[PDB]
Amino acid sequence: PGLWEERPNIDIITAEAMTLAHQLATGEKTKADLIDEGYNKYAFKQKEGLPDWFLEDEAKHDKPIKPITKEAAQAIKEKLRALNARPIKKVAEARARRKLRQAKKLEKLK
Amino acid sequence: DALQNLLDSIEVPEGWTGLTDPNTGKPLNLSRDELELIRKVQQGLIPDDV
Amino acid sequence: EQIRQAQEELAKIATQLNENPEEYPGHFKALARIGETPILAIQKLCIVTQMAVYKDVIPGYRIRPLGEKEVKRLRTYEQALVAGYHGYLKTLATYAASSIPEDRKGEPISSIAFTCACELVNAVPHFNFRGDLLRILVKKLSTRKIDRDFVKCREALEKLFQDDEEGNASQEAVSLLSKMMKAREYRVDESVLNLFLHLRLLSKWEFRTKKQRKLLKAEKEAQKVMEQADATVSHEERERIQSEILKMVFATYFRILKARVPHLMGAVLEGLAKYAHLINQDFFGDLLEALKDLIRDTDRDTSRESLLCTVTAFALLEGQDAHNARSDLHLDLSFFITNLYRSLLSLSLNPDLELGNNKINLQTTTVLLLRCLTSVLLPPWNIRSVPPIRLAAFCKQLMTLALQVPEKSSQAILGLLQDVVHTHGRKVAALWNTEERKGDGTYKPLSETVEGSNPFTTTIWEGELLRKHYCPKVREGLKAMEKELRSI
Amino acid sequence: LIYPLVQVTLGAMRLIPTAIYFPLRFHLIRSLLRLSRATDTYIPLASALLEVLQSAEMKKPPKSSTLKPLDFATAYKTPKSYLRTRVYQDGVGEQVVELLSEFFVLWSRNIAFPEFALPTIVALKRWMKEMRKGNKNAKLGSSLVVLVQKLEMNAKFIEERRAKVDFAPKDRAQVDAFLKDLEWEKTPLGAYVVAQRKLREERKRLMEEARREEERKRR
Amino acid sequence: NKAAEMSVDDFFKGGFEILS
RNA sequence: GAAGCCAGAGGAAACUCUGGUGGAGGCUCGCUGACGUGCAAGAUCGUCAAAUCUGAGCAUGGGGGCGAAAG
Repeated sequence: PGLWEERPNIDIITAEAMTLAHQLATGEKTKADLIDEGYNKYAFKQKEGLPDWFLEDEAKHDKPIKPITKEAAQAIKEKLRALNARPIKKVAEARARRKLRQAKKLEKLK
Repeated sequence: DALQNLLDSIEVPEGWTGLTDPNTGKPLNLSRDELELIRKVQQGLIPDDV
Repeated sequence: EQIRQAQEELAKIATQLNENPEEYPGHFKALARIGETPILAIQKLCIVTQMAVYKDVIPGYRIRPLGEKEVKRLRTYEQALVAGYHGYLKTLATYAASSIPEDRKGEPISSIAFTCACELVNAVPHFNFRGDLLRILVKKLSTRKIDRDFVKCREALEKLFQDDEEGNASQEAVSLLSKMMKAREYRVDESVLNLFLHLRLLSKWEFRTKKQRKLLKAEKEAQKVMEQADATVSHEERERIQSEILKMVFATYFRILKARVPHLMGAVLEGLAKYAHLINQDFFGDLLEALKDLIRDTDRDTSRESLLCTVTAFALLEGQDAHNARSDLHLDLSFFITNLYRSLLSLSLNPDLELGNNKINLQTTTVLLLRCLTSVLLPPWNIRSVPPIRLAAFCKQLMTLALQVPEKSSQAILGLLQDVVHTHGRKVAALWNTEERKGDGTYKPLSETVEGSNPFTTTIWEGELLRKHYCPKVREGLKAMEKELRSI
Repeated sequence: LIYPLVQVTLGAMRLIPTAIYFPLRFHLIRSLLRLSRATDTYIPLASALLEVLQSAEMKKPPKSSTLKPLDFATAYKTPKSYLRTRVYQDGVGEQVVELLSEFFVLWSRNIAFPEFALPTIVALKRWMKEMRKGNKNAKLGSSLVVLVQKLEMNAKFIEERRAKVDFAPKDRAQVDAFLKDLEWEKTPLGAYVVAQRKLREERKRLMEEARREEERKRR
Repeated sequence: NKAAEMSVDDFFKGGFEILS
């Protein structure tokens, strides 16, 4: 006719980071120990002026190796598990598929 | 609260570690400074300030 | 006048852009400049014409910022197009946020801008700055003032939710709605929550030379392998988008439940009943004890909340997947059954029973009570497996309630028992034949458990009062119920 | 034509349930009960009475004053002075006790009396526990405890005299001949109601002749 | 059946049966 | 032996019938178990094999349990 919107968030998605988190949570090594071990050979290494190819070459060949714990791995898997990862329908159909596989194995054995 | 546990399962807390505090039965969480220290150890840029 | 001059200008611009788009790259800026004029008629006209021109020029893909002859033609045209579309969206934002009240000469620029925004949402979701478009839509659906523009934007978002097949637009809209509700501290009008219910992702010999033939063959194999890869990546991307949207939706549902907003619990419970089968399994158990905790908190308004949670639990378990999961998942509704049994008397003396396509969100407490009793006594699954003790106890307590409730609620309960006696019969006929009354124990009305109350040691006497009840309707209800009892 | 008439009375007391408008509800409930007595029609009113009981005025501790008892035969509304007064609390308690008395003596022989009364007993006992966990109105407390005791006694009495009645769904001669031969004073609740009819009468002529002496003295 | 027909939310309006 | 095509007799047309042309068919001829669903005390519906023949060349998949797959 008539032409409400008004500090960085640190998230651990890495097995080594969750392993260090577990080690800090347990009375295994303390804060002072973490700084002391943080002054290692990888410390004081430049990152600001460097080209992407150089940085990625070092990133792929210079990851320090640390043991991973089963607890840290399970915690990372639980945190990164999808919300629709294990629906009732999918669990039921996986069980049905394995039951069918066993039945077919038995019939082949027959 | 069961609702609080449901929220935690949906969007895990920032300092979630999956462990249980031996002192108090509640699950133990990392604090802001502890998460900052883990970040500093993982990246290596500034392990200590000043 | 100036108005006709402007109409001629816009007509030239639009016709040129429909006929030859590339040859005219600056006429988007020409529309912006002609709309810069301060007279309201030409502002309305230019907004509508810009709606039309962007609607018919926006491509079926997004473009990258160049940064850093025909090719340069397209680059210039696309850069001008995106700059113009950003300008149009900014102007739409300003006009939509502008004050509606004016003197009455038709739809104001606010409603016109809202119509333009709705059309843009429905036509070009894929293109850029969907964020700004949906932000305007949400800023309108965040005011608690039901208007014609309000219902238009609700319809637009509902249409987008029911038409999105990829998922990114739905994800971004859900995120904006969730953040808006959290910022408003859940003071919204339940329509934005029913939008989550409306979400869909949660539900002739042409001659060819020798050279050409080999190419078209090659692109045949190429498109075959591309279709395969596209199908697989489409499955993975749909799954991930569904996971993210489910996370946000259940987060807002759980926060509303924990805050106990009185006017949103029905919608939240409906959403839970709709999507708990799409969420994980241990979480299904967690929602069962969450409903248990809501019942306990209400125990320590309140009646409606308790009935809503009971209906929610029963519907959740009445879902097919949950029904087949029952034994494996340890999903027992004994708590809900006992709670309903213990609350029957209080609800019977409650005076607010009738102070009022959905399956959970029902406005009347007696309607909720019939849903609970239907789920208990007449379940869709294993209807011929219901415990006779449960049936008899509920029949007795429901006769007492029918004595002590208002007329229409009483007639509803009486019809429910009519259907119960039709369906089961011999299991409860002893409740009316006194010579089959059991002699082992005494009936315990104030019992804590359904089995604790011995229901087969008493007889249905309530007829001699309900027959002289003042309501003819409940009178023929008793007549039909007794007719079925006799025709067993 | 009784149905339409009742519907209107229910709607009349449900239009607005306010402590200001309790007297009007009490008067219309008395009208309905007297209709029920003359006819043989059941009128659910325990809901309304339990509402006025679990209403606002009758729970919070009252306010001290010195006024005259409201005459519940000339009230459509209550004066703003009678908002928290012990006088108003006592008046509404007495009226509730009365209306319950006529209701439960008016249906004191149906073979489903315990099935009709038991919800009222449990509600009253819950209220009594709540208020002795409220106010301090021991008068209303004692009146309701004796009321609930007599209701329980009447329900039991119905138990013993109905335990030996055959009620097959195709043979109901005994229940149609259940208790025509007993009059409304033999039942324990009948004795209760007649006793407090006598007590109400003694208080009424007390106040009536009393106000007559005050009028004569003023004259 | 009948129970559902009464459990429909539209069956508890409150219309007086003298406005037939 | 069907679509399709042709004549004629009725039907307002749509169609019916007769006499034909046509030679497509998951049509013929020569010498069962394993399961799934069941909403009861088992009814019903669905899935899995038996997969043109042949000379010369050529490639791939193989066990178990766990897990939603990814592994």
